[PDB]
Amino acid sequence: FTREQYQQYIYGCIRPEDGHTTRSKIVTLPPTIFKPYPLWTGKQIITTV
Amino acid sequence: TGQTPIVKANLYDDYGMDNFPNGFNAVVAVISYTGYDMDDAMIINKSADERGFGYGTMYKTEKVDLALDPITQHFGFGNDEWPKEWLEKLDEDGLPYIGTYVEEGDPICAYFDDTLNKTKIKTYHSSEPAYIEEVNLIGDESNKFQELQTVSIKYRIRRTPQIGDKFSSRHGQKGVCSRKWPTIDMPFSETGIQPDIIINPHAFPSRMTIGMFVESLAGKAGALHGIAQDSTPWIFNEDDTPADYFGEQLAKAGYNYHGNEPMYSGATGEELRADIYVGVVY
Amino acid sequence: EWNVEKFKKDFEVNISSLDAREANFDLINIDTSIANAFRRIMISEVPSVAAEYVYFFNNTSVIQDEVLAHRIGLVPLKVDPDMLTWVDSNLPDDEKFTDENTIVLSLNVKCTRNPDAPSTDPKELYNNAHVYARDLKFEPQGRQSTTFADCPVVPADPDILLAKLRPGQEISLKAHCILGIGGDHAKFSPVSTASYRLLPQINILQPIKGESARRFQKCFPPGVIGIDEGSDEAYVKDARKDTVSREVLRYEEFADKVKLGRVRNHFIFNVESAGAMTPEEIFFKSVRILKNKAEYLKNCPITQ
Amino acid sequence: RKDVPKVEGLKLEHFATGYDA
Amino acid sequence: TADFRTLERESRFINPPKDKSAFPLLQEAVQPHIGSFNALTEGPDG
Amino acid sequence: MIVPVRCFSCGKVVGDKWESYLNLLQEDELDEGTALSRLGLKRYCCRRMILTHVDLIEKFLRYNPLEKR
Amino acid sequence: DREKIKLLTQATSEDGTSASFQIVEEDHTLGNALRYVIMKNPDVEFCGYSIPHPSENLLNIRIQTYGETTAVDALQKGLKDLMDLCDVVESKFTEKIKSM
Amino acid sequence: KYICAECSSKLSLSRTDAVRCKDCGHRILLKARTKRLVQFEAR
Ligand SMILES: [Zn+2]
Ligand SMILES: [Zn+2]
Repeated sequence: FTREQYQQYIYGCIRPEDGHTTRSKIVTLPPTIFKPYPLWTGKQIITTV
Repeated sequence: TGQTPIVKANLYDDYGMDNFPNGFNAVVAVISYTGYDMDDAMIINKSADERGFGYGTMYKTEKVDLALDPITQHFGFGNDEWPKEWLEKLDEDGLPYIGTYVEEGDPICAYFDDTLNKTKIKTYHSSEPAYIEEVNLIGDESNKFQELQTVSIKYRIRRTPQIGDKFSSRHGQKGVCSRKWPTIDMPFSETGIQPDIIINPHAFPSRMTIGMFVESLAGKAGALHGIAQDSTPWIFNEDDTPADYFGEQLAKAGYNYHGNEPMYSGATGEELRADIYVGVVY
Repeated sequence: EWNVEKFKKDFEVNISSLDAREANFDLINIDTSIANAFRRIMISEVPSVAAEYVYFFNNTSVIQDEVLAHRIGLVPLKVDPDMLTWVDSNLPDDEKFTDENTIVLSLNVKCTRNPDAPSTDPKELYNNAHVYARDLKFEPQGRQSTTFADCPVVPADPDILLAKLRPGQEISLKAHCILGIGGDHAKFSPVSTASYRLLPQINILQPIKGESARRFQKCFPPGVIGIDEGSDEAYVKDARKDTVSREVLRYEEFADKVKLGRVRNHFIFNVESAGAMTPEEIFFKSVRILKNKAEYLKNCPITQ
Repeated sequence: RKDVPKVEGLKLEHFATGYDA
Repeated sequence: TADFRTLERESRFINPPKDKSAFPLLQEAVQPHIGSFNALTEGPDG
Repeated sequence: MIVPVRCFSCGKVVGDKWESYLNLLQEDELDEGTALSRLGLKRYCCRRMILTHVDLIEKFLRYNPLEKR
Repeated sequence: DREKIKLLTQATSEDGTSASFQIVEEDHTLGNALRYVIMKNPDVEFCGYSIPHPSENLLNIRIQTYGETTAVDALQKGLKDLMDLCDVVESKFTEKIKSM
Repeated sequence: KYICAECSSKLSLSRTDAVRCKDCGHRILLKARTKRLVQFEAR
């Protein structure tokens, strides 16, 4: 996943407005790859969720 | 909107079921994209039933007999005071208009009694509102003149196809409707069509209904070239697979040999991973 | 980094065909998030004109009332929008159907018997047996009865079949047509089919020159695979005529020598108007509604 | 046994919907 | 090679079979019913 | 029963092309597929409307209770 | 308007580097478009759209941003950038139909 | 406002009269439709 899809696949599930977290402010994680382009992995999208 | 099956047995035409069409055809793609449907369910496009997809009506006939031997209850009115505001349905003759909207708690037939000198209205209590389509009049034959005492009325109910109806095919996959999605939120093909129906691809490893796959090849292969392929089971063999015979027609028609048409998601607007399976089924 | 000028010096559009009803113009170097927005509005959020309320008087035909009203709703009308505004639903009917918003059409037909020598078609055996679309007589009223003199309200398909009648049957109805968005109902969608595909980037990897190229030009459409001679190249003529079918993938010889790819920025638009407008004006109004959609949120105060 | 009667006189009508011929 | 017809089935709708009825196979529907009630009066000995 | 106008999947008008379809099958001895092509039916979503219609409405009107015989 | 946009404080922060917005009568039409426009702003920490329920007509747009700039201002730059985006794709298409 | 079932001869009928058509010897009497204002929707 890219920087565009990753965050969309996060807020479509958490929804801190209705309330599903505790810190009231969701944070991100460093990507799996930094060069030549930032990428992610399914293990990380379920890790952060 | 009953239509003949494109893939029909050779005996479907013998009796002539074309006279009495049971169902019809519809574009069906085995996709999980929706999500609302799972392991039994089914979806219908909003624009599909918006144009008469699976439209149907009921017809509920009621038989009213008056005067529960001098007759005292006569259809119609009398001469004394009676309230107004129920003349929209009934006439001066004691019969309702043909076509009026009659919901629960509406006058169907008013009768004038002489023992009480009053016009009481027989109410109508049922489940759904109905439209009157015809009113029969019946009078027993005799050498003497006898006033009518039995009226036969026939209703009709516009049954708009909503969700929860047990829509199915001719292969045994009974399902219901979860939610009718709009066409713009429905996946669209490369041509631009949107399959009005999407069945769950996860019910096939359990229901083991391969017929809705091979017939889906014959359905699309028949709609492209017009020629109808007879089903007539026990005519093929392992040497000549029907997926191959129906595949070569799609290959020379433009489609792929596997009957898989690439499409796009309506919500996000991207190309799906691999070629997805489409086709029409009865 | 990306900016409005970085996209302005980057976004162009081509044309493949120009027809009064169909259109095929290829958006070049635009994002999917905007392509699906144009396709969305052209089908869901574009105003049209269709019959909403129908008032019947007598229908002794076999086809019932609600079905006849549904059919006369489905038939389109070759009337141009922007000549009539939106009604207000919460107002009563008498104050809702004014002249600036409502257009009234009537339909009267009474079939009769015609003596003729008898297998006989209903046209010779009867008179006014079939009801067509052109029988819908538009009637102007209100403050403006001349603004439609040069633009007579007529169904865009005058040969639409409505019903088949017999002697004794009679039909007399007075229906009103109103605006609406494609998301409200299917009759208010002034576009038949609007979508977009992607350019199949057929990238050749190996020297497939030879009789193999002779078996390449046959699979893809004829105006796709081309060659200068029997050798020295095996190129593609037009990457738009081809079809993404992966038929070359089911060949032991052409399995890995070529891959069917995709262009993340090459889109094409195929719009077929329903007759009310042109396949180009439908695009100008669609992007105008999107721009106005951004205007409504831009000039609006926040709350709470 | 007869395998299958194949259709005769077939053609194509397919993608590139902006021009047929 | 299974052609579904429209001209023919619409023709049967236009003019019914004034001659012997068409579809000479649907008679197997009520053949035992009609034959049962037809045999108690027809044939020899009433 | 009656010709469905504005085909469900595509949305193109279909009602007008029924009489023309029967004319192509009667006066010109034209087959099924080429008829829908010349008649103006490209997508198989809308080809299956004329190609599959039954037109039972003609069989309905054979019983008119408003006139003798 | 009062009902179109509703800044609801059930998820927003205090300086409000992070906030959630509620917009009625919208869908992926403005959801996907405005998302792709604001996400390209290098001052955005986190952004995404989420529909409460397809039966209802609502859309929740999440907007998180780095310091030195609030979230509402980023939304305004997104609306202006999307508006200029519609301007260039419409003006170019206008001067392009004549070049046939 | 009535229509015969066999003879199909439209003819009304008043009170204190036998249920029988004035042209054919039948007993079923259909009812014709009256022209009124009936509202519907195109759905
Ligand atoms: Zn269609
Ligand atoms: Zn009579």
